[PDB]
Amino acid sequence: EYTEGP
Amino acid sequence: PGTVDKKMVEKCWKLMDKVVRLCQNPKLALKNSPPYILDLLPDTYQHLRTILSRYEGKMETLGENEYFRVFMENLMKKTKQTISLFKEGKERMYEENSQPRRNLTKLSLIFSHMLAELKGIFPSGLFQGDTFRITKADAAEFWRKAFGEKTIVPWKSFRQALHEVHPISSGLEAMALKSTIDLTCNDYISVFEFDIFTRLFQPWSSLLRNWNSLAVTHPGYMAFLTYDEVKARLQKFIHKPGSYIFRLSCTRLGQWAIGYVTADGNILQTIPHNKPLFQALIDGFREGFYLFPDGRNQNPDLT
Ligand code: NA
Repeated sequence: EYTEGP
Repeated sequence: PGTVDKKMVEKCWKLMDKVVRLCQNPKLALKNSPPYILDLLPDTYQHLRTILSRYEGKMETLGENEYFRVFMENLMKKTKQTISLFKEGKERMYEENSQPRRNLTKLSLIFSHMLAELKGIFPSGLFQGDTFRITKADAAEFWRKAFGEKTIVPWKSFRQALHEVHPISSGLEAMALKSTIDLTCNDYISVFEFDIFTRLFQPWSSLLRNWNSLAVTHPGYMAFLTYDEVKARLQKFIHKPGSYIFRLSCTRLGQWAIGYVTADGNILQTIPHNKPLFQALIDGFREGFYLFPDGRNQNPDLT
């Protein structure tokens, strides 16, 4: 699972 | 590269079958994450079924097609090399960090790259390689002028053509460029692999400078690494927030995946959008998230 960039 | 008759495809299926059975071994504890060889090989079979069904009454056409002949040879080779790996590795195939197990993971990735390529050249089961749309306009005119509408070229031909526009400084750099772009590990460059490479390392105008800074001299970069391998690799840095590595996304070919350790003990992975990788790394440095490439205290400067 890929999450939104910081 | 030989002619492909239905009898050959049925021979790859039998071997692909053999791999599936080997990879259903409870000792492997294979996770479901992409790339998942127990999905990839059934799906390759199914897409091969589809291509075959669109060329009823036209097999002579399909078997003369150059890309497809190369694809099927490489699929025979890779499948056979996977069966040999299990034979020669024996109980080391079940040891989490063993070299033979790592080789199986890299093959898993190669099988994933082969399927994406096969679907990009044969969407809906018919060949469309001669109309493939390269994504960067820059890169698009390079391929047309050098190769016209060819779908696949030998590495040497690709190399010499690229050299005339983007000079490769050495034999060793040329072989590292090869290892990067040649996603299917078959000593040919497909127009699809070329599209992937030029999306990752754009802009075309500084192609090889970009690839040098981001992959050749960057300790953050990780060739042929999967999502899980990235998580496991950052685990040793769980107590060092700002540690990070980056690689090609398996499921979104052409885009980058950055793994990093947060201050609250999470290991997260993100795919940058509307922002080149250069800029995401620079901003990530400034903002404190991307500080320690592969855990190292020193970070490349990319200004
Ligand atoms: Na290739």
